Amino acid sequence: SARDSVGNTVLHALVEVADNTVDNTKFVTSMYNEILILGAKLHPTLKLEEITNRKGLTPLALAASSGKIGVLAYILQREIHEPECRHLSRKFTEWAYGPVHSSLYDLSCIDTCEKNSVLEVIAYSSSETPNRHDMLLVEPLNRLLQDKWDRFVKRIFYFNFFVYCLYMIIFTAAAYYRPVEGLPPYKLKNTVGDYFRVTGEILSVSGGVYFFFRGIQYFLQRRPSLKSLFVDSYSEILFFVQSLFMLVSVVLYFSQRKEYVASMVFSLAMGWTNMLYYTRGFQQMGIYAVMIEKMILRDLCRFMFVYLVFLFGFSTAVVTLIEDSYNSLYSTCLELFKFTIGMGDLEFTENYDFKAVFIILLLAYVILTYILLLNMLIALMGETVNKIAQESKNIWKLQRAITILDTEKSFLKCMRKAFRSGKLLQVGFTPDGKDDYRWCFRVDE
Amino acid sequence: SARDSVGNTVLHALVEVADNTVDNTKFVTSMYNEILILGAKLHPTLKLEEITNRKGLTPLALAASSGKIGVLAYILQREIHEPECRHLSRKFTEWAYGPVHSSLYDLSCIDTCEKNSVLEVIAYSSSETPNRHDMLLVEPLNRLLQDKWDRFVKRIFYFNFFVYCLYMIIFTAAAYYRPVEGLPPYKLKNTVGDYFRVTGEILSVSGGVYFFFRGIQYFLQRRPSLKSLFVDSYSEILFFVQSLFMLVSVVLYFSQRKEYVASMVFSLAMGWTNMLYYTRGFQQMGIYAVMIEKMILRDLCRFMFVYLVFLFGFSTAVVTLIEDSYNSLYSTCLELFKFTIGMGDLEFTENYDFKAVFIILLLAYVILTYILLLNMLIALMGETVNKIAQESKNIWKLQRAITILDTEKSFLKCMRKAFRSGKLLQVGFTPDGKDDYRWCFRVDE
Amino acid sequence: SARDSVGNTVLHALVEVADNTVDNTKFVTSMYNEILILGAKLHPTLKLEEITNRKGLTPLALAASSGKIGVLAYILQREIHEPECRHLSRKFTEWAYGPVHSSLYDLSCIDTCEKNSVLEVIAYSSSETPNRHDMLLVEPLNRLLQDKWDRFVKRIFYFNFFVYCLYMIIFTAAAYYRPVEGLPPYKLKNTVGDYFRVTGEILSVSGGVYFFFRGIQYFLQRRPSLKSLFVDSYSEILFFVQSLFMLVSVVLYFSQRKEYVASMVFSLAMGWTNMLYYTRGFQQMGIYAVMIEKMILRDLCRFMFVYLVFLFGFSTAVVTLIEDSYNSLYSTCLELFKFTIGMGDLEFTENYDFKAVFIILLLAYVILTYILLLNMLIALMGETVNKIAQESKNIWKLQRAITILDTEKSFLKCMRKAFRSGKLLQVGFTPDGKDDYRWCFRVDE
Amino acid sequence: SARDSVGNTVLHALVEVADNTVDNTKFVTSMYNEILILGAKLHPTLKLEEITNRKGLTPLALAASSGKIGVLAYILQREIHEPECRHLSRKFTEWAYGPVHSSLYDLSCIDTCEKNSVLEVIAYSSSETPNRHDMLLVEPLNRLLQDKWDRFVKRIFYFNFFVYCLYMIIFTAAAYYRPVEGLPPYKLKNTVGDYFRVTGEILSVSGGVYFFFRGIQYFLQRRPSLKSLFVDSYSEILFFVQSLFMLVSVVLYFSQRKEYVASMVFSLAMGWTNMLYYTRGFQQMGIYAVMIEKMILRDLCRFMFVYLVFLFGFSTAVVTLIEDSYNSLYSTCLELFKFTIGMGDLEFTENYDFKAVFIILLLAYVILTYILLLNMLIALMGETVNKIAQESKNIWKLQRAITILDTEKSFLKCMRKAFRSGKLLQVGFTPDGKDDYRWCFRVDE
Ligand SMILES: C=C(C)[C@]12C[C@@H](C)[C@@]34O[C@](Cc5ccccc5)(O[C@@H]1[C@@H]3C=C(COC(=O)Cc1ccc(O)c(OC)c1)C[C@]1(O)C(=O)C(C)=C[C@@H]41)O2
Ligand SMILES: C=C(C)[C@]12C[C@@H](C)[C@@]34O[C@](Cc5ccccc5)(O[C@@H]1[C@@H]3C=C(COC(=O)Cc1ccc(O)c(OC)c1)C[C@]1(O)C(=O)C(C)=C[C@@H]41)O2
Ligand SMILES: C=C(C)[C@]12C[C@@H](C)[C@@]34O[C@](Cc5ccccc5)(O[C@@H]1[C@@H]3C=C(COC(=O)Cc1ccc(O)c(OC)c1)C[C@]1(O)C(=O)C(C)=C[C@@H]41)O2
Ligand SMILES: C=C(C)[C@]12C[C@@H](C)[C@@]34O[C@](Cc5ccccc5)(O[C@@H]1[C@@H]3C=C(COC(=O)Cc1ccc(O)c(OC)c1)C[C@]1(O)C(=O)C(C)=C[C@@H]41)O2
Repeated sequence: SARDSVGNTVLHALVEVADNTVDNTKFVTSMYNEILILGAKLHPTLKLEEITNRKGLTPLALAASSGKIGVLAYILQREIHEPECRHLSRKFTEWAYGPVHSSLYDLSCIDTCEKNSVLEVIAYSSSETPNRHDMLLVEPLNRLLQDKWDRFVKRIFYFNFFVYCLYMIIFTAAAYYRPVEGLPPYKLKNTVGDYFRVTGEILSVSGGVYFFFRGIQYFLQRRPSLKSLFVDSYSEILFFVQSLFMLVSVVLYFSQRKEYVASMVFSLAMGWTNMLYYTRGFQQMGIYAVMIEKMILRDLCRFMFVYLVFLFGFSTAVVTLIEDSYNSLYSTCLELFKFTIGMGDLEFTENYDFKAVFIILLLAYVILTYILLLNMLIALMGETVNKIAQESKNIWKLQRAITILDTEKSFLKCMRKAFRSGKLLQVGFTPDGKDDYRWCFRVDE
Repeated sequence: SARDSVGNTVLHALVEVADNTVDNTKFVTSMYNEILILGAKLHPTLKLEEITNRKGLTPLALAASSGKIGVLAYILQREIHEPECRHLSRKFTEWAYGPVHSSLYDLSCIDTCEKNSVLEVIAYSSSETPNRHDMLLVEPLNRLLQDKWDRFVKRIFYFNFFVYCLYMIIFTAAAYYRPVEGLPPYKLKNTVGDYFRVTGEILSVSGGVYFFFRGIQYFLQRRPSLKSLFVDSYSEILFFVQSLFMLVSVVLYFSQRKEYVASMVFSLAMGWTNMLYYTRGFQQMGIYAVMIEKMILRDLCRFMFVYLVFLFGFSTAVVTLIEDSYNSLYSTCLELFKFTIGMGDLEFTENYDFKAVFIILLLAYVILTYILLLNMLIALMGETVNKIAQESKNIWKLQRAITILDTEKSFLKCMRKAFRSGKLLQVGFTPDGKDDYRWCFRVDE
Repeated sequence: SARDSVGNTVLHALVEVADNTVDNTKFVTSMYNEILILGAKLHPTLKLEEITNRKGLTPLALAASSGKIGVLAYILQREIHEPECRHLSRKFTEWAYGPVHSSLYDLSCIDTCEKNSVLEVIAYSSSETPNRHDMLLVEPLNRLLQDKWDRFVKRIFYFNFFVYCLYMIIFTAAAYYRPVEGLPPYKLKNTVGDYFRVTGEILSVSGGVYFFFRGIQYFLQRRPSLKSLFVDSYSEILFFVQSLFMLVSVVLYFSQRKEYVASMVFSLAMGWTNMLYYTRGFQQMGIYAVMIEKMILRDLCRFMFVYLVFLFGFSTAVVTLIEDSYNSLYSTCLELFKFTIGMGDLEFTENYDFKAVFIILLLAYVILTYILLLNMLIALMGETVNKIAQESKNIWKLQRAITILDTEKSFLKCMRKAFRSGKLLQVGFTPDGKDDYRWCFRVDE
Repeated sequence: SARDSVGNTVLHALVEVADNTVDNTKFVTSMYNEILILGAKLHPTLKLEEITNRKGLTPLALAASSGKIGVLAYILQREIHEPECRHLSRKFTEWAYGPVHSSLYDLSCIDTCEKNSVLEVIAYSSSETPNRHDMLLVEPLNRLLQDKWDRFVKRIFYFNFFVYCLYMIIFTAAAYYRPVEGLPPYKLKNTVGDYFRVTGEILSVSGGVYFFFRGIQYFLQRRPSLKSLFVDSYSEILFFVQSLFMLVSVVLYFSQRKEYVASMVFSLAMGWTNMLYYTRGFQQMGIYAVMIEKMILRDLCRFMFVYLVFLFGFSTAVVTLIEDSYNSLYSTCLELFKFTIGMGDLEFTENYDFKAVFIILLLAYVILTYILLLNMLIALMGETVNKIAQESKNIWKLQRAITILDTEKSFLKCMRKAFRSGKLLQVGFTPDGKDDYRWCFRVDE
């Protein structure tokens, strides 16, 4: 039961030295196996893998968190059937048929840990985990998540998506049929239309408060950092910001400001786009939402900086050039923006001098932006998509895993009765003269 | 002549265990050689391949249907020239020249089977068959398809395409010169122009009925399932829907509804587009038609969901924002759609408050859809084509095979004289003192 | 001097059996060595390589023509320095330094053959020649083409390009300042402007006649076939068609038809775009002209068929739908075309019924063409360009070779004094007691 | 201390014969190591590496300049610990831990050489250097660049970028609020607004003069040639051109010309665009600036030639065709340009005859340019990016290196206190009884 200065034991050290190469994988797995067996023989009373570091991470949890696929895949699929060693086996084989094995896996601290489980550390990783997307392909995790999806989570997720659709329809109806008199709040009339509208407004604000508190719960439970605040937590941030716009709309509504509409429409717009959160977790249709997240966070910042540099530079040049209607910098910025959307006039004003200078500026602007910068954006998108589609293919599973964990955490029964299988003695051997059962889960493959 | 619970013999089991890898192919090949020789020696009177499974599939038909290209390539190119074994040979070599062999192939259950032939099961596969595109490159099948194409089917196909062109020209003329009086049906006038118009309408409806019954015949013969209804049968579904629009147009025409025009134009719009069906089967020009069938079935659903989520979200936000002409959600949806086609005004109304909110909403919509989502679609399509052009290169041949089989099934002569080859005694050895001929087919290659 | 049943020599058989694979290349090389040595020993009086096949091609010319790059590379780089074998060597080494060799090559039947040379057959190939792009990288051919380029051809080519630019400027000026009175021809006034205009017209027609006769000379010398008329001869066809439009313009001008303008502008348009012919042969800028040729001949036919099917189908549907401006099929075709160029109105007429049907037709047309068909075009172009840029990189050199051969064939001095090198005795050994000189060409590489 | 016929030492010859292949790397490395040791044994008093070639380049500086990455990596990472040989080692190992080494590097002639340092030659290369992108990843150079970045250069660079932002804001404000009276210069009024305006103008011209003299200093220090003037020096050329426009604006302003505005706006349009120079050196956002540089220098020339050939040809054809408002060639050129930006009318005039000819010309122009040429540009850009993204990844670091060297060279303190580390005796052994210290630099890696 040795420990290091950080508080971790030797098995954590074996995890850390991993780098997921073939020879490193062989070395680390062999050292893990041998040291664990030796620890069993010297101290059969005390298990090493139960020992956490100062961060409360077991070697399995550290291997999962740090993105070590060789180590995690070894540990989760570690079958030990030797004398005085079976009692630390992670999995077993009941039926040893040729094409198919009826393996049984111990799910201790993989679903329920009460500190942090393998699924929890994988799904709630910091996004720096190099193999988190492929880490769930490890047999017990893949089959466990698929089982939990089909068992109860699929229905709950579809119900939540349906309810969100109802919420957005109600919100859209309540906002669309908003009153057009001045100075809110608006007195209710006894007509049924006002009762339906105010019910819609109340449900809209109720959903806003729900998402607001859900966002707070997420941020408090996760405590993310600014450096990775948007790289992770993107969907939760968008839902939280939607709720923020809803609540600012409520404040302005009861503060007697027309500007409540200014907030409400944004929330409404955000609300509909937030339906893409529910498309993630579908392999067929979730690709676009993941790519939108990735491109907005990664690619849109640099492109928009360059594009705005071009647009502002040429807009300032043009608005300087003209003199007298379009003399504002805003109008010129909009006119130069129109070229991007294929609606630039290319002679939008005569009130100026030096025709050649003006047309040269506009031609250079459209060549640089419309013909060149946009096509360069397309080229970079083509390259990066060609590289990352294979990653999005697994971001599917990763988001489904997050969904499963969130559903288990809520669960709406005030209980954690979400276990799958196991009612009989599992191991058949202990260092003592007893037997143990640790939530055996069967995988036929 | 052992059998299993489904009724299938050991050869079907040898097919099922295949996975088209090199070592597996060698294993199944060797097992086939051993079991066939044993069948010859123990039961020369009993054929193994004639045995069908529960679904009426022979081992050859199962190998073809299940997409086991290695096993099928072995079986169709199986040359046996050993004592007391030649009688099970599938092919022979008459001329053993250096660069070229005059191979001779058996066509039993290749074109005529009376249950289901190799060409029938390959062509009418469920599209999940992993090797359907490349499976027809197996030498006897490729040569059979090319031979039957050049011999009879090429002329018949071009005639059918020409007749369909005549049908669409007649339909276009009859619809274009429709009368403009009220309340159909319209009385035939004695002028020759109206005689031609009514003849064109009659031929148009006649072709509609023809395609309607052809669609019914297809659905009854194939019995497609909902899960694979569109990935297979796409062209037949489109022709059937065209005919459905034509027949609804006829009903509305004789039901005294102007709305018949609404159906007729759709059928017309479908009919010309359905000419792309005839474009498939030409290696050069078919590439778009195939791609269209793919891009609609795979890419359009998800893209249109995301695009409509963005469009509806920002459209309902904008229509909420404006107040007073454009106040309907439909008009705002169209105005925001116009940005996609490069015709968005970006100031299409002044009737609102909070100009900053309105322009921010429109700019965000433009960036999310026009710049990001459309270019993302382009990126994904580029990646997809980069991956799938090599498969389209052969789905050309697959569609030509479907054309050949349909032409043979119709054949319009009240006969089944559609065999490919064979006029000479073939085998040279039987376990009895006789000889056999089984439609010998020559391949000089 | 062995021959086959057709009368071609065994060397021609060795060329024909080649397939440019490594083992085949080694086999044919060894057979060439053996047969050439045997020819030297048995019949030193008569050389094998001089004997032509039935088509009048030598084995070197056949190897070049048929695209057997390994055989040609072997032959042209064949150094033989053995007893009683030097006299048939193709090349030598004067300075055998480590990093560099001063190789010396025989140019027999490389530039001057009087039947067909290696450069002539490579440059004037059928475009199916698999290695024509890389075949000119064989050391003596690449060095000779570069030598001819730098020596005299580059100046002549740039002079011709400059003169063509002058011709097009003159043609543009003469056409731009055409008279606007009725019923040509136009009587000259004594003003200087008319004299300059008629001089420009005379030079324009003179250039037209020049290009007409050059096209005829090309077609007579090459005798291209319809199946490969455009895959080769594309630039010459375009120049010929330009000249045809010019001559039709002349006929209409003197036939008292205003329609001469209709022809002239087409020639003028072609006359400018044909400058891209001179762009080929420059590595930096010749990429676009090559790709325009390739895409028009390969990709534009099928894309335009599919696009016109969509456009015509939906245009006919829409023009059927509307009733009463825009009621012609031409106007509707133009309005639907405008969507492709980002200028579709999407409500271009109110004179119709069934708003939903009309807008559904237009939206479906937009999605099918503007969003899908154009993006599928882009995807296919991306794929094919990713595959063929490496071939364009060398068709640069191929077009330069064609330019060099054309310049030699003209040469503008009434002579053929276009030899590259050699003024000294070359071989040093003959089967007789003499010595020979065969245009030695030196390469320091 | 032997030399060759050029006067360069044997080590320069060893550098020249390198080609960065593995076997060549071993060959040259072994010969270099052995000859250096032999030089130590025979002439320990005189070092070989310090000796320059005719161009003033040491073998290290030549290896860096000529792009021989293997030789440079070996030399910079050359450790010798043998008797009478360790005194010429380039680096040492202080701590020989397993996963990490505390290497110690000698920086002689890496930052300061007084003829040519490694950083100077790499950063100020001619852009033909094949390995300049990856050459800075050699351990001591990468660590030096990162150290100098974090130590003092990062703050100085961000300060300069901030000051340039302030300069452009001041320039934009001064130009935007230019007076609108006639005939400059404009008399200064005593109102505060005009004092701020004239202060902004003075600061704008001051910055222009600063950038003018900085450009002159760059061109004098580098003395670039026309053939590589733009592939290198691109940013410096753009800053110089901005300053030239500013100074021409000053001359016209004091020359009593309104046309000063024509220059000033260009400088303004230049200046904002030149902010992209500062995006290089940030990995995330510097990709677009590098891509735009490469695109403009490589692809834009050929694309614009082909595009302008098409545009001018069809504009001349159309302007010839029309007759009577659009009759100028400029107006027709603009109308045909509008198709490129998605705003072509396709019936912009009726003043012609032969509508079919006019529309055919415009449709052909659209298909050739809008559909084919632009999408061809997209395809080529996609392929280009696919190949060159890996180059841009390191061009980031290369431009950061240029920034570091420029900051050290200017440094604005009248001092050169920009050394990294080293205050103790370094070598520990010399052929004499002495010891030496040469700016020992530590790398823990
Ligand atoms: C906090 C992030 C960074 C974000 C929040 C708002 C402001 C947002 O602008 C962005 C920045 C932006 C602004 C304008 C155009 C593009 C991007 O992108 C998102 C954010 C961008 C989106 C588009 O991305 C999505 O919401 C789709 C989505 C994909 C995957 C998901 O997991 C998801 O979870 C909800 C949502 C939609 C907006 O919320 C929206 O509808 C409005 C009016 C602006 C978009 O900021
Ligand atoms: C049943 C399928 C799914 C389909 C039937 C109709 C409604 C269709 O809309 C689609 C959905 C759609 C609607 C609007 C835009 C794009 C797609 O696509 C096809 C279908 C889509 C097509 C485009 O695809 C093709 O038919 C070309 C084609 C390619 C390959 C083939 O083998 C083929 O066989 C006929 C046809 C044309 C339409 O029939 C048409 O002309 C109209 C007005 C709508 C198109 O539904
Ligand atoms: C004979 C060929 C096939 C061709 C001849 C004419 C009709 C042409 O239309 C085409 C078909 C066409 C029509 C409309 C749009 C695109 C293509 O393409 C070329 C041909 C297409 C071209 C574009 O291709 C080029 O001429 C550039 C070029 C590239 C490489 C070359 O080696 C070259 O040699 C001259 C020319 C320009 C036109 O001649 C032109 O300017 C007009 C008015 C129509 C074009 O027919
Ligand atoms: C000397 C070069 C070749 C150049 C100088 C001027 C004329 C320039 O036109 C170009 C040619 C040109 C003209 C019109 C459209 C595109 C390109 O490109 C640049 C040059 C092109 C650019 C766009 O490229 C950039 O300057 C961004 C940039 C990227 C990377 C950098 O390291 C950088 O350093 C400042 C700048 C902007 C202009 O200076 C500009 O704002 C105007 C009005 C024309 C552009 O000439």
